[PDB]
Amino acid sequence: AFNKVQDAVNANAMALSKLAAELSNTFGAISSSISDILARLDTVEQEAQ
Amino acid sequence: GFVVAVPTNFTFGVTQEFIETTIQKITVDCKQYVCNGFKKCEDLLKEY
Amino acid sequence: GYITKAVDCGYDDLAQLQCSYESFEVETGVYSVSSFEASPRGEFIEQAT
Ligand SMILES: *[C@@H]1O[C@H](CO)[C@@H](O[C@@H]2O[C@H](CO)[C@@H](O)[C@H](O)[C@H]2NC(C)=O)[C@H](O)[C@H]1NC(C)=O
Repeated sequence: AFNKVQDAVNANAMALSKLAAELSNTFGAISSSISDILARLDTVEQEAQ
Repeated sequence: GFVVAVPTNFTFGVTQEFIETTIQKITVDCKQYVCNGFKKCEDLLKEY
Repeated sequence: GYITKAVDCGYDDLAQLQCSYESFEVETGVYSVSSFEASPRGEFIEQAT
């Protein structure tokens, strides 16, 4: 009955870490950063990445 | 006074009811499900 | 910043557990695991003349 007090604290924190970790994924693009896609490609290839 | 309808005969009636207590437990091998053991697929899955 | 410990993920089954759940502390239980072994293949070719 005490292990459910900690499992709510852990559930609160696991939701926030799955938000911040989806910003370092590239999802198959050349980079996870928009300022690098805009600096390496041209205007018709930027829109696909 | 008042009128009251009181029983003079009876039966026993049976009500049935199902309550579900469990489901089937399933574990999935995620690597074999997605990439089927191909190394070219497994390097593309690191981007997700 | 230094690598303190490593796990070869194809050595035994505790290593497959640690690499399948991606943690070093594993919290006593019964777990289903994935395969990380190489197992070099052969060839079976059969076509008609
Ligand atoms: C209460 O109702 C039941 C059923 O309506 C009565 O049982 C019947 O009794 C008669 C005479 O004994 C039989 O011929 C029938 O076959 C019975 N029916 C059934 C379904 O068993 C019962 O007599 C009633 N009780 C009173 C006090 O009226």
